[PDB]
Amino acid sequence: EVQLVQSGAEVKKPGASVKVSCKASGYTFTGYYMHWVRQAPGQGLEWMGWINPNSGGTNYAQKFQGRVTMTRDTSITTGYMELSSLRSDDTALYYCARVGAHDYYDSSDNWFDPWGQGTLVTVFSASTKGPSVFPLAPSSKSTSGGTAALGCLVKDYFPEPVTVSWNSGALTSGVHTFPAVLQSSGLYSLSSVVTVPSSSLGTQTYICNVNHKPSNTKVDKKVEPKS
Amino acid sequence: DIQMTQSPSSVSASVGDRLTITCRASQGISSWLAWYQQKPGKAPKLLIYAASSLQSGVPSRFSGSGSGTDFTLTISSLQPEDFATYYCQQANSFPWTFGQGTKVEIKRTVAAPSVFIFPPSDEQLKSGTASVVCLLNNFYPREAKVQWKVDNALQSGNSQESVTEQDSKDSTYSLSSTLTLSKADYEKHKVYACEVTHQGLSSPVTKSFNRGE
Ligand SMILES: [Cl-]
Ligand SMILES: [Cl-]
Ligand SMILES: [Cl-]
Repeated sequence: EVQLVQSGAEVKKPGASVKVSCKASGYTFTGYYMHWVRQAPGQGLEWMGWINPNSGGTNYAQKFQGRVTMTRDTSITTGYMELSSLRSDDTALYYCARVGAHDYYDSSDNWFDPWGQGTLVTVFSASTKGPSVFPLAPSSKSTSGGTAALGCLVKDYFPEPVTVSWNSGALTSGVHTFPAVLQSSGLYSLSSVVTVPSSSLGTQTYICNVNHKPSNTKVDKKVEPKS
Repeated sequence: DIQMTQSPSSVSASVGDRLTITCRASQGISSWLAWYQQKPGKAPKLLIYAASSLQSGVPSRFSGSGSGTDFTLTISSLQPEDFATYYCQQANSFPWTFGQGTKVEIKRTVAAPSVFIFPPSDEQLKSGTASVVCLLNNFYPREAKVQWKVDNALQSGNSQESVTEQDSKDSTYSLSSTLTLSKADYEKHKVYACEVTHQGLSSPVTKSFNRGE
């Protein structure tokens, strides 16, 4: 599989710098450009620049010239984007993307494909805080018509984001992971829930896998009916 | 730089509809245009390149047409999983630039929520805080009213709500409402109730529990 896997989300103070990595695998690394594209709150997409990993040459959008540096390490097929003098409106999802060539539109190789999963960089002076994870246990009050609901509450973290999987990715049907809310404390909270047959709460195991990369917090929480 | 203008900014359509999205370049870009789909929580994905060529593996209900300054993305037969934001992109000249995006939302039939309530966990109570969670699962349309009652007293100022994006399979919404209290305030009351009002329900639905049972 061709894939681009980026480093984890980070919070950085205004004026600092951030360095995001993009590990490529499954294709000839020096045979494609690596581009960076970012996505601000308003969900617009903004091209930042490219690096040619064969020659080491780069080209940056005028908006980021003097503030961005793109580099690569061919020996570990990884590209990097470093953005310095961070400001409030640098808070964004940063994507790496593969582009085969810049001179022949007729080929599928020569467009953004594939993309990395994105790295959320939050520019703010506050310190990172890892979440607490609490079970939302199935009970008679969360069982309607043969279906049971259960989940995990992920409370008090900063910055965004947290990711939640269930049973290490094996459980996806019926999962809803809610958008975070901003609490008055300034910390985020979200819940992830799933609906399952009530008939098999005694035999199936339901574990939520919580990841908050900015704090290097990984929590696996088993959710069981309360005795 | 080349400005890309997309229209409409958003469109609501039904499963099975033919949908058209347009993108106008500020100057001629021949066929140097692509269309991307960005599903919720995901990176964009190439659908169409060179104005009209179908990316391998992409469903053929997504098609493109146009040349010069006026381009059209067509979805010939809309599916629930097409809930997404679609972007055009020119590659005629650096800087490569994108349209502002078109948000596609799915109209469907009314669906009543299923309602579930969760008392706080013993683990959280130990920390001194009680979060009570009310879940409204798989409803349509999005308009819903959640009222918290504590010992039949209507609550205000101590809850927050969050709603999901439309589901990729059935186009419904789900919603969580969380009532947050200190452990001391939580232990001062017995009955905790979530009352849900929605167009799909004949009468408001209440889910409740008694603390410690
Ligand atoms: Cl299981
Ligand atoms: Cl022109
Ligand atoms: Cl518990």
